[PDB]
Amino acid sequence: GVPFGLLSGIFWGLGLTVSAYIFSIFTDLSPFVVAATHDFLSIFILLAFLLVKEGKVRLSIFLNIRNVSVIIGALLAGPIGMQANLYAVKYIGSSLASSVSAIYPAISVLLAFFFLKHKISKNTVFGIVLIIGGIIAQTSFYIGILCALVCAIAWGSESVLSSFAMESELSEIEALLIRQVTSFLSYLVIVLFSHQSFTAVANGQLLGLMIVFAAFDMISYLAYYIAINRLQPAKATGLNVSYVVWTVLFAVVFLGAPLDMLTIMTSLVVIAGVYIII
Amino acid sequence: GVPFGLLSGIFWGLGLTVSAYIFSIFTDLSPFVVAATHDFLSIFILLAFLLVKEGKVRLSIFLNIRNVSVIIGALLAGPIGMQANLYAVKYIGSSLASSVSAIYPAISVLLAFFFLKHKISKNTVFGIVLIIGGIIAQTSFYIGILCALVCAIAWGSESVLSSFAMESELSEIEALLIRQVTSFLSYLVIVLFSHQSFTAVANGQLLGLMIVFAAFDMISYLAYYIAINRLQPAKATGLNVSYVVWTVLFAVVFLGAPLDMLTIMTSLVVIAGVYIII
Amino acid sequence: QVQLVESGGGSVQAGGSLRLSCAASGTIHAIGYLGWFRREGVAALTTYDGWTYYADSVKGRFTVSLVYLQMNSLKPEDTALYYCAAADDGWMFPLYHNHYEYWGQGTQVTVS
Amino acid sequence: QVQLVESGGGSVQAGGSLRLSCAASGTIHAIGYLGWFRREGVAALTTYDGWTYYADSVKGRFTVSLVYLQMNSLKPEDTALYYCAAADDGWMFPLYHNHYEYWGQGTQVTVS
Repeated sequence: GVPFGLLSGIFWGLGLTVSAYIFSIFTDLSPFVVAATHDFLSIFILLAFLLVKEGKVRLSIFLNIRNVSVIIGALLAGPIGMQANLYAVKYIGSSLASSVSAIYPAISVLLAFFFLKHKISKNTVFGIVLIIGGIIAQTSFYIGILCALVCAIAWGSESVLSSFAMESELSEIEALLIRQVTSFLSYLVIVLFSHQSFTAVANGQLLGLMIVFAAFDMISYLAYYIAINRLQPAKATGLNVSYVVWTVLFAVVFLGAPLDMLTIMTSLVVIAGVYIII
Repeated sequence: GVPFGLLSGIFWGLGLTVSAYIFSIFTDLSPFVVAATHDFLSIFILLAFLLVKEGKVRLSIFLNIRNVSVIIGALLAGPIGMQANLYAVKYIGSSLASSVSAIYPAISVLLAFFFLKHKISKNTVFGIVLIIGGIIAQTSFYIGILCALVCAIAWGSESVLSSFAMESELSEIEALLIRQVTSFLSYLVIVLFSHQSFTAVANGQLLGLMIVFAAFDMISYLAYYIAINRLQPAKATGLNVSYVVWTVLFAVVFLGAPLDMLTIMTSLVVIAGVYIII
Repeated sequence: QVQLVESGGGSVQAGGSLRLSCAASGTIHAIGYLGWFRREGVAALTTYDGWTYYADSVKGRFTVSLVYLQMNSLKPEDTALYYCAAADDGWMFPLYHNHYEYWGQGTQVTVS
Repeated sequence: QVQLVESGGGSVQAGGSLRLSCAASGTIHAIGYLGWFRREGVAALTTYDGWTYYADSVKGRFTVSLVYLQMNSLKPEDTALYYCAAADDGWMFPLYHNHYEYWGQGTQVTVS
């Protein structure tokens, strides 16, 4: 399933350029309310997917022993991932944190080899190194890069974790259902202690934007996990890295983001890498 | 390949709600220039797809005898399809022509059975009849419905034709490459006789909108033909009919289209049909 | 999904009659059309409604029952291996050896 | 993609030495790592560079050549079926019977 990687890429790019539009049209909005309402809205979409695909529910497959990996990956990538990424936005810029979140596959390509004993010794390493070189050639820095690598480690380790559970008796739709359930619980716990207001979600326009963003993001995650299931973690993240090309394209087309010559070179480098991987 | 149908649906929905945005932001623009520049831009995307997927070019597979079906379907759906659809827009409204273009699978479900000798006698007929009933329950009329059925016959017969060529030795990417080549030639011939101006295409914003629209439309057509290849013409169009749900959702979310209670009922009917088909 | 076994084949003198039997085993609940070929369409019955479609060459000479094929007025042109068949879903398109997915082995019938 | 054949197996008295041979046939141009197992990793050579990784239990007693496995100082624990293996792509992870996709039948070696 090679096209599922690029499909996850394009759908996460659409989700991200919808999130940018949301956060641009609304000022008072905060990422903790947005992530919480996104997850609460997407849990319904996941229930729909599960009910349509196969039987109503299978909760005997949600064993406590094995799926600790997925819950730890969800609470390690969702809550603290977004928290530290917003910290990086406030620290060193709004677009460098996303660039590091795109250079994330380094930690994944290391872990999948060392921890999961996967065999990617020389095929994918070159494409991923070339993508990494392009992202670093695109660009207090010692702490900004520290927080950025803290985000990247988590977002690259959720993949290695999610390919650990799905090895035996956990389909793509359930291993993601528990992920979203646990991320929603975590964001709920975080909001309750801070008493973050929920008045902004009642807006109809914001609800429409959130449901289209949740649909995009959830199709992205589903295609990405179907890839990981049958394409492993080593390349299934590298193929998905293509979402930066999309994100930049949709930002310079729809949102009216200014175009510079260096971003064209970085996009050419990363598309060259993505083409090299196949 | 059941998800490819729904992916073709969502991507054509994105393409259509981008086309609506284009034609709304620009007044002087005409559908003949838009279709021509779309096809000319998408021919490059198709060459890229073909060069990346397999060897450089295979022109010995473009035999003259068999692929008459694809060229006749392209010139029967592309040029005159869009011409008669714009005629219907000017005649009986901007949104009824699209509703008939969505009720199109009737002629396809008839032809695939009668002409191609396909076996869909009772399984799919009910879902497609329910979708048809929903679209007619959504809604000089004798000539408007005549032109609308003239559009629907063509757009439903391109599918039966495109499943005739791909039976033996014509992959998804080439059977569509010739389609776009011939539609571009036809629109070129049409524009040249009318001397339609090309000054509007030089705009950078319009070029960006056209390249994203062409990318969306082309991923849609590619997934749709991958479906048809391995899911036939009888259901591969019914599954794609879901694009009306999307189109309405993205119109009421992004473009700010007013929401009425009857459209919710029609969307519920058609999503019920699409769920019944699987 | 369904195993088909045929019985009754053999040699018959022209001008007589013969009966051929087909037994189906397995998931036999959702099979709409039953058939009888020799791969030309010679007979096809609908289970629920109870109609039987035939070939114009033998329409009125062969008969179907629920599967039993009773062939009358035999001719030397009828020497063939007869096959059974079933259809997962069917309304009005019988007699085609591409609709029917479940196929048997067939038994030989020779008219002298 | 590649057919592997082994030769040289048999019975050997402990304290001697033995040589085992592996011949590969087919698309042998893009195979990076060659191997020798008994499914534990006992030997793995790299084609281009020419390095050989061994098992710590036998490191210094067995040797590889380009495939020939020369085993010295035999012990009764070495009675096993030895298998050949190849790897489509490899840099630094030998000796694992999940990396190597091309597998042979193996020959028996019994130390007495």
